[PDB]
Amino acid sequence: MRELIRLVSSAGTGHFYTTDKNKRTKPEKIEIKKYDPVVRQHVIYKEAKIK
RNA sequence: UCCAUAGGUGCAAGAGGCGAACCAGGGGAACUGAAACAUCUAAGUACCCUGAGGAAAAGAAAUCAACCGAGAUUCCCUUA
RNA sequence: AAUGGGUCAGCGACUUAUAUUCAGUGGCAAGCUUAACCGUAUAGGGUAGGCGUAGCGAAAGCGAGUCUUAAUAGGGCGUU
RNA sequence: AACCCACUCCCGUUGAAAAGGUAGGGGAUGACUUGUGGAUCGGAGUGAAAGGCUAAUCAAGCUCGGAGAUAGCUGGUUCUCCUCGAAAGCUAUUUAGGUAGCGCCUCAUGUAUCACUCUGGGGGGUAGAGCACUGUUUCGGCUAGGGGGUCAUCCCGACUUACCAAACCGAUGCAAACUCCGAAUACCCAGAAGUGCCGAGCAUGGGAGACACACGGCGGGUGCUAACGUCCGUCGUGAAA
RNA sequence: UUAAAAACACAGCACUCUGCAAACACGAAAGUGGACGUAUAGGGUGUGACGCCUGCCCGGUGCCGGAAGGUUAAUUGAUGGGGUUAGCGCAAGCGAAGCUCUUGAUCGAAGCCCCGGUAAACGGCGGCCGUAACUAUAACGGUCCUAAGGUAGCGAAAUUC
RNA sequence: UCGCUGUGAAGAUGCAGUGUAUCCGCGGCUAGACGGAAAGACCCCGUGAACCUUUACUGUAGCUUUGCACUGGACUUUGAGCCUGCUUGUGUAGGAUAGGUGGGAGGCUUUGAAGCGUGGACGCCAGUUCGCGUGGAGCCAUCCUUGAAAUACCACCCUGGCAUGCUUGAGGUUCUAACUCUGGUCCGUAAUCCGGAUCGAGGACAGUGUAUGGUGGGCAGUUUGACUGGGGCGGUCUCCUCCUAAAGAGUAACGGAGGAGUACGAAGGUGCGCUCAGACCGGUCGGAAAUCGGUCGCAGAGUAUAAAGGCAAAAGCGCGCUUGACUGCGAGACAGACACGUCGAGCAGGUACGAAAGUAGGUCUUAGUGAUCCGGUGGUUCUGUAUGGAAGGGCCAUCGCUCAACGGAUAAAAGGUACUCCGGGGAUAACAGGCUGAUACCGCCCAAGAGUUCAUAUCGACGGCGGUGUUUGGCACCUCGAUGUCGGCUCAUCACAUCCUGGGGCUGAAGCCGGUCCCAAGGGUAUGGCUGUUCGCCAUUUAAAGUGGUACGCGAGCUGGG
RNA sequence: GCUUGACGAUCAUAGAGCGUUGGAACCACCUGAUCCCUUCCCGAACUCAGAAGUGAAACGACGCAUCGCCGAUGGUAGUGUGGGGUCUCCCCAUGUGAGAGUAGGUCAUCGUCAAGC
Ligand SMILES: [Mg+2]
Ligand SMILES: [Mg+2]
Ligand SMILES: [Mg+2]
Ligand SMILES: [Mg+2]
Ligand SMILES: [Mg+2]
Ligand SMILES: [Mg+2]
Ligand SMILES: [Mg+2]
Ligand SMILES: [Mg+2]
Ligand SMILES: [Mg+2]
Ligand SMILES: [Mg+2]
Ligand SMILES: [Mg+2]
Ligand SMILES: [Mg+2]
Ligand SMILES: [Mg+2]
Ligand SMILES: [Mg+2]
Ligand SMILES: [Mg+2]
Ligand SMILES: [Mg+2]
Ligand SMILES: [Mg+2]
Ligand SMILES: [Mg+2]
Ligand SMILES: [Mg+2]
Ligand SMILES: [Mg+2]
Ligand SMILES: [Mg+2]
Ligand SMILES: [Mg+2]
Ligand SMILES: [Mg+2]
Ligand SMILES: [Mg+2]
Ligand SMILES: [Mg+2]
Ligand SMILES: [Mg+2]
Ligand SMILES: [Mg+2]
Ligand SMILES: [Mg+2]
Ligand SMILES: [Mg+2]
Ligand SMILES: [Mg+2]
Ligand SMILES: [Mg+2]
Ligand SMILES: [Mg+2]
Ligand SMILES: [Mg+2]
Ligand SMILES: [Mg+2]
Ligand SMILES: [Mg+2]
Ligand SMILES: [Mg+2]
Ligand SMILES: [Mg+2]
Ligand SMILES: [Mg+2]
Ligand SMILES: [Mg+2]
Ligand SMILES: [Mg+2]
Ligand SMILES: [Mg+2]
Ligand SMILES: [Mg+2]
Ligand SMILES: [Mg+2]
Ligand SMILES: [Mg+2]
Ligand SMILES: [Mg+2]
Ligand SMILES: [Mg+2]
Ligand SMILES: [Mg+2]
Ligand SMILES: [Mg+2]
Ligand SMILES: [Mg+2]
Ligand SMILES: [Mg+2]
Ligand SMILES: [Mg+2]
Ligand SMILES: [Mg+2]
Ligand SMILES: [Mg+2]
Ligand SMILES: [Mg+2]
Ligand SMILES: [Mg+2]
Ligand SMILES: [Mg+2]
Ligand SMILES: [Mg+2]
Ligand SMILES: [Mg+2]
Ligand SMILES: [Mg+2]
Ligand SMILES: [Mg+2]
Ligand SMILES: [Mg+2]
Ligand SMILES: [Mg+2]
Ligand SMILES: [Mg+2]
Ligand SMILES: [Mg+2]
Ligand SMILES: [Mg+2]
Ligand SMILES: [Mg+2]
Ligand SMILES: [Mg+2]
Ligand SMILES: [Mg+2]
Ligand SMILES: [Mg+2]
Ligand SMILES: [Mg+2]
Ligand SMILES: [Mg+2]
Ligand SMILES: [Mg+2]
Ligand SMILES: [Mg+2]
Ligand SMILES: [Mg+2]
Ligand SMILES: [Mg+2]
Ligand SMILES: [Mg+2]
Ligand SMILES: [Mg+2]
Ligand SMILES: [Mg+2]
Ligand SMILES: [Mg+2]
Ligand SMILES: [Mg+2]
Ligand SMILES: [Mg+2]
Ligand SMILES: [Mg+2]
Ligand SMILES: [Mg+2]
Ligand SMILES: [Mg+2]
Ligand SMILES: [Mg+2]
Ligand SMILES: [Mg+2]
Ligand SMILES: [Mg+2]
Ligand SMILES: [Mg+2]
Ligand SMILES: [Mg+2]
Ligand SMILES: [Mg+2]
Ligand SMILES: [Mg+2]
Ligand SMILES: [Mg+2]
Ligand SMILES: [Mg+2]
Ligand SMILES: [Mg+2]
Ligand SMILES: [Mg+2]
Ligand SMILES: [Mg+2]
Ligand SMILES: [Mg+2]
Ligand SMILES: [Mg+2]
Ligand SMILES: [Mg+2]
Ligand SMILES: [Mg+2]
Ligand SMILES: [Mg+2]
Ligand SMILES: [Mg+2]
Ligand SMILES: [Mg+2]
Ligand SMILES: [Mg+2]
Ligand SMILES: [Mg+2]
Ligand SMILES: [Mg+2]
Ligand SMILES: [Mg+2]
Ligand SMILES: [Mg+2]
Ligand SMILES: [Mg+2]
Ligand SMILES: [Mg+2]
Ligand SMILES: [Mg+2]
Ligand SMILES: [Mg+2]
Ligand SMILES: [Mg+2]
Ligand SMILES: [Mg+2]
Ligand SMILES: [Mg+2]
Ligand SMILES: [Mg+2]
Ligand SMILES: [Mg+2]
Ligand SMILES: [Mg+2]
Ligand SMILES: [Mg+2]
Ligand SMILES: [Mg+2]
Ligand SMILES: [Mg+2]
Ligand SMILES: [Mg+2]
Ligand SMILES: [Mg+2]
Ligand SMILES: [Mg+2]
Ligand SMILES: [Mg+2]
Ligand SMILES: [Mg+2]
Ligand SMILES: [Mg+2]
Ligand SMILES: [Mg+2]
Ligand SMILES: [Mg+2]
Ligand SMILES: [Mg+2]
Ligand SMILES: [Mg+2]
Ligand SMILES: [Mg+2]
Ligand SMILES: [Mg+2]
Ligand SMILES: [Mg+2]
Ligand SMILES: [Mg+2]
Ligand SMILES: [Mg+2]
Ligand SMILES: [Mg+2]
Ligand SMILES: [Mg+2]
Ligand SMILES: [Mg+2]
Ligand SMILES: [Mg+2]
Ligand SMILES: [Mg+2]
Ligand SMILES: [Mg+2]
Ligand SMILES: [Mg+2]
Ligand SMILES: [Mg+2]
Ligand SMILES: [Mg+2]
Ligand SMILES: [Mg+2]
Ligand SMILES: [Mg+2]
Ligand SMILES: [Mg+2]
Ligand SMILES: [Mg+2]
Ligand SMILES: [Mg+2]
Ligand SMILES: [Mg+2]
Ligand SMILES: [Mg+2]
Ligand SMILES: [Mg+2]
Ligand SMILES: [Mg+2]
Ligand SMILES: [Mg+2]
Ligand SMILES: [Mg+2]
Ligand SMILES: [Mg+2]
Ligand SMILES: [Mg+2]
Ligand SMILES: [Mg+2]
Ligand SMILES: [Mg+2]
Ligand SMILES: [Mg+2]
Ligand SMILES: [Mg+2]
Ligand SMILES: [Mg+2]
Ligand SMILES: [Mg+2]
Ligand SMILES: [Mg+2]
Ligand SMILES: [Mg+2]
Ligand SMILES: [Mg+2]
Ligand SMILES: [Mg+2]
Ligand SMILES: [Mg+2]
Ligand SMILES: [Mg+2]
Ligand SMILES: [Mg+2]
Repeated sequence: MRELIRLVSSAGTGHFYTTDKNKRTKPEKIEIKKYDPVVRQHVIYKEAKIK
């Protein structure tokens, strides 16, 4: 099925977003830009683990 | 069993039993409640047993406080 | 043709204590009221304590404001 | 025979008797019967075993305490008058004969809306109807073709449609889960006259009860368009007249 | 005190435990019974004179034996990770020793897993296709499954719709 | 304190209509007063009770394993540590030797006794240490070159293991002195108890305390859902779509039909661009259907997934860029018992596509879900029990539940009761009564046909219409503070849809016998074998061995076989 | 007012089909692919530079009801309220009133601006 993952901001903040992904069809990591409330810009967010 | 130990008799003093409650200890339930029931509660209650007294118990900080201080134990009213 | 009563006389079922909330009726009034306890013992003392006069926030805290928030924007709660 | 037992019938059943009697019946020197004294008992005793017996009490004796155990369950609840006056529904529940919030009753305070009718706006997809879609039905025609035959062609041209025939044309029915259509009523909204028992509406508090409904009419499902059957909607009555 | 029997007991049979301070039972324990007995004895279990007999299955569950190897308790405390602070540092922050909070290496028996026995231990003991000079049925062949597929005797029976 | 027929919480002495009837005893019989007696024992219910079972849950007595204590000496085997000279150092390569550093450039203890070997050797083996057979004798030439670091040198750590020392894990043997003896003989003592003494035996075992693993219905406290045309068995329990649903919303049934417990980093955003299915004609292998060209076509295609409602600014299809599947909010509404749920303009921050107006807070919409408690992870100008910190707590973000009985009792749970018990219920079953009449039974309508011919002497297919309450059922209105249920005996009473006897019509009625229909209820209407039987089958009779109602008549009349 | 373009109003009485007609301007076809821009290939479509030719096609205007679409009057069905019957269904009084069909209509009607007279 789809497994819960965690997107950690590339800035120094500890802010993160949560989503799910199909780890069988798409094994490679996600590199997406999302708004970071602490620093107040859009920055690269990188996939990590939820556990 | 050699010494002396156990043991055996004779005297003196004391104890033993009863009593409704109160006190200090030893042992210690279940119904019930949780709208079921195991942790929990009822409750260290009911009950059983042992000591003491007119009361008993506890009592004179290896105690609390908070950088200011208080000043043995027991009981009552608050903090609640 | 469901229950109860053979009849009479007597007895027989919403109570009390402590904490509270609302209403009525009184005393004081930005204040009201004492508890244990003293006592000349229903008086008088005793204002420790309780409620009210300010709220918001989980809190530090700030205060007619405060919380959320980057925001004196909006919004929640509160204020003559 | 005595003595110990208890197989059968009848009587008795408010008995002479809370287990007997008259007739018959079994054992009767033995694993026999019996007197006196003694031992084992309450989750314990004893039992040639029936869950039997332990003082007329036994799938756990009696008695006194915990104790006024707990009882969403039955029963009962005592003088008088006046005003108002229900519900048997929704939701949830280890819930279904209990309880909780809401709907319905009553009292108090505050506040300004409410009902009926007329006029004017609005949406709908039901009754009815229809076949334009989806299905389903009958008749006639016209057929593409399967080819029934088939001259019978090594097997091809086809002789020809005496069987079948999609599709198309016309006529003709049906539908809770079909619709090219489409009411009456009922629902919202606004503006107005009068009536309202002097109020109707709304909000906030004090107290509840009730959450087993019944029949009759109308609209339906279920049943057999059977039931004083059962389950819904909407009125009326009973409940409480 | 509604059931006297086909129910219980029984003599006989079998299995199993027990070497004596016996197994076992009643007792918080002392002790007592077993028994002032001693394996021809004592306890438990099933069957139930006598006659003829008592077939197959150790896969499950139990019991007995084995001990190699896997797991496996309290116990032990290697290692790693933090808390405090003498000292250094402008600060930020680093920081020895002590005490302290965690982590858990190593050690560790029976048991269980494993291996083998045992049914008068608790238990279990089948199907489907063809095949004979009329028909019918298969002495005979295949084939699936199992731990193994009910023997001798008896049978509309205290069992048979 | 009458009968009958109706009515009626549905079987009336008491109600309605009607008929009978002076008032009161005694002896008898039991049909009724749903007669008396026992708050139904059968059935269901209660978040009731007892006792029993087990591979239900959780425990526990007993039995057993190991650590520590009581508990000691010696010897031996055996693993680790520590102490010790640290000798022991032999690969391409260096005569020879490669674990390294500091003093050091040569080594003059009998130099380094030199040339081979000699006993003990080891050995990445032909190399090295230790006595040169002779004897106090000059070779290893220090980079002599090579070798990654050169010997000889004096200190500092380590390595293959020897010899011991000091511990300490495990095993075996042995001893006596702890402990044990329900063994002997002496004493207390007049004593099979018990002590003390002494012989004998066992012996640091056994046993007991404490800690811990295994086993353990021997014993204990409990659990084991609800709905339900009675309970049980079966099925269901949360969410979405349609009908039922009566043209606003909502609306039940163990009513009729289907789906869900997901998917997608592009299947999202944006800008630009474009229209399907199908048919026919023509065209190489395919030929009905591949790709192609033309005409018609208007959505009969498509939409990630059920159905319904939608879809041209297409919401369908393709391409380029991209991350708005953004953070803080949020006027106002829809729904609604609550807890939850749904839509959303607009403002502030930063973005993405477009020239721009602009669009973007996921997907055409409606299913794809689980509260609180507890525990974990990332942050935090909060708190932090004398103080400074820390532990812990609070706040924000986020993980772990077929808790599917889906508003989820507990972290943790199955059965039997005919040995049963209590509180209740005709709120709910079995018997009888009531309603109904599908079924049952009895009539009638039509007439294909059978009857040699001939529809109706006698029958009668396919179909239709009634009657009676009379079987099997449906319902659950009465009775659970009790209305005794099959069959037999005794005694009955009524109906007529008549079995015999009586009177008739037709006949496929010669007579004697029959068949069928109409009228008729006065009187009659077997005995046995089997079986508990009603019934049925048999045997033998009779004029005939009728069918039904009466609580399937009759237990305060008998019986007790079922 | 007459003709042509662009944008609207309204969505078939406005559509479809058949036929006649329009080039002075406007529009359309048209020439070429050098330059911007383009084809998952093609200047086919989009785009650019135009002025030789035509009104063939497309578009517009005008006629025709064959089809499509509208559609009365009257009657019928259903239905709110009150009352009846022989009550699974109907009738009466009062108010309301379809769908289908029939007679019959339809080859639209407007607004703003710019160009030719
Ligand atoms: Mg005394
Ligand atoms: Mg308890
Ligand atoms: Mg309880
Ligand atoms: Mg309770
Ligand atoms: Mg209980
Ligand atoms: Mg307690
Ligand atoms: Mg105690
Ligand atoms: Mg005294
Ligand atoms: Mg003292
Ligand atoms: Mg003190
Ligand atoms: Mg001081
Ligand atoms: Mg003092
Ligand atoms: Mg009466
Ligand atoms: Mg009764
Ligand atoms: Mg009752
Ligand atoms: Mg009564
Ligand atoms: Mg009575
Ligand atoms: Mg006042
Ligand atoms: Mg504010
Ligand atoms: Mg405010
Ligand atoms: Mg006698
Ligand atoms: Mg006799
Ligand atoms: Mg006798
Ligand atoms: Mg006799
Ligand atoms: Mg005899
Ligand atoms: Mg005797
Ligand atoms: Mg006794
Ligand atoms: Mg007892
Ligand atoms: Mg029994
Ligand atoms: Mg007694
Ligand atoms: Mg007795
Ligand atoms: Mg109590
Ligand atoms: Mg009581
Ligand atoms: Mg009652
Ligand atoms: Mg009134
Ligand atoms: Mg719900
Ligand atoms: Mg109840
Ligand atoms: Mg109220
Ligand atoms: Mg209809
Ligand atoms: Mg149709
Ligand atoms: Mg046809
Ligand atoms: Mg319809
Ligand atoms: Mg008035
Ligand atoms: Mg209820
Ligand atoms: Mg309620
Ligand atoms: Mg109800
Ligand atoms: Mg009901
Ligand atoms: Mg109802
Ligand atoms: Mg009703
Ligand atoms: Mg009806
Ligand atoms: Mg109905
Ligand atoms: Mg009815
Ligand atoms: Mg009813
Ligand atoms: Mg009704
Ligand atoms: Mg009503
Ligand atoms: Mg009324
Ligand atoms: Mg009532
Ligand atoms: Mg009346
Ligand atoms: Mg006998
Ligand atoms: Mg007897
Ligand atoms: Mg017996
Ligand atoms: Mg034996
Ligand atoms: Mg036997
Ligand atoms: Mg036998
Ligand atoms: Mg084996
Ligand atoms: Mg075995
Ligand atoms: Mg073994
Ligand atoms: Mg440290
Ligand atoms: Mg190990
Ligand atoms: Mg082991
Ligand atoms: Mg064997
Ligand atoms: Mg056997
Ligand atoms: Mg045989
Ligand atoms: Mg047989
Ligand atoms: Mg026989
Ligand atoms: Mg059998
Ligand atoms: Mg009379
Ligand atoms: Mg009646
Ligand atoms: Mg009657
Ligand atoms: Mg009367
Ligand atoms: Mg009367
Ligand atoms: Mg009357
Ligand atoms: Mg009499
Ligand atoms: Mg009599
Ligand atoms: Mg009588
Ligand atoms: Mg009675
Ligand atoms: Mg009672
Ligand atoms: Mg009862
Ligand atoms: Mg029972
Ligand atoms: Mg329950
Ligand atoms: Mg309950
Ligand atoms: Mg002994
Ligand atoms: Mg002795
Ligand atoms: Mg000795
Ligand atoms: Mg030992
Ligand atoms: Mg030991
Ligand atoms: Mg021990
Ligand atoms: Mg031990
Ligand atoms: Mg048990
Ligand atoms: Mg038990
Ligand atoms: Mg257990
Ligand atoms: Mg037990
Ligand atoms: Mg209990
Ligand atoms: Mg229980
Ligand atoms: Mg439970
Ligand atoms: Mg139930
Ligand atoms: Mg049922
Ligand atoms: Mg029923
Ligand atoms: Mg079930
Ligand atoms: Mg509706
Ligand atoms: Mg409606
Ligand atoms: Mg309802
Ligand atoms: Mg489903
Ligand atoms: Mg899409
Ligand atoms: Mg659709
Ligand atoms: Mg478009
Ligand atoms: Mg609303
Ligand atoms: Mg831009
Ligand atoms: Mg912009
Ligand atoms: Mg919990
Ligand atoms: Mg501190
Ligand atoms: Mg903290
Ligand atoms: Mg539930
Ligand atoms: Mg639920
Ligand atoms: Mg629950
Ligand atoms: Mg039970
Ligand atoms: Mg009872
Ligand atoms: Mg009862
Ligand atoms: Mg009933
Ligand atoms: Mg019920
Ligand atoms: Mg009866
Ligand atoms: Mg009945
Ligand atoms: Mg009938
Ligand atoms: Mg014939
Ligand atoms: Mg009838
Ligand atoms: Mg009857
Ligand atoms: Mg009912
Ligand atoms: Mg009755
Ligand atoms: Mg009853
Ligand atoms: Mg009664
Ligand atoms: Mg009776
Ligand atoms: Mg008779
Ligand atoms: Mg009669
Ligand atoms: Mg007759
Ligand atoms: Mg007849
Ligand atoms: Mg007759
Ligand atoms: Mg006759
Ligand atoms: Mg005749
Ligand atoms: Mg007759
Ligand atoms: Mg007769
Ligand atoms: Mg007669
Ligand atoms: Mg007569
Ligand atoms: Mg006569
Ligand atoms: Mg007879
Ligand atoms: Mg007979
Ligand atoms: Mg018989
Ligand atoms: Mg009769
Ligand atoms: Mg009758
Ligand atoms: Mg009958
Ligand atoms: Mg009867
Ligand atoms: Mg009869
Ligand atoms: Mg009788
Ligand atoms: Mg009888
Ligand atoms: Mg009798
Ligand atoms: Mg009677
Ligand atoms: Mg009698
Ligand atoms: Mg009997
Ligand atoms: Mg008998
Ligand atoms: Mg009209
Ligand atoms: Mg019309
Ligand atoms: Mg029309």
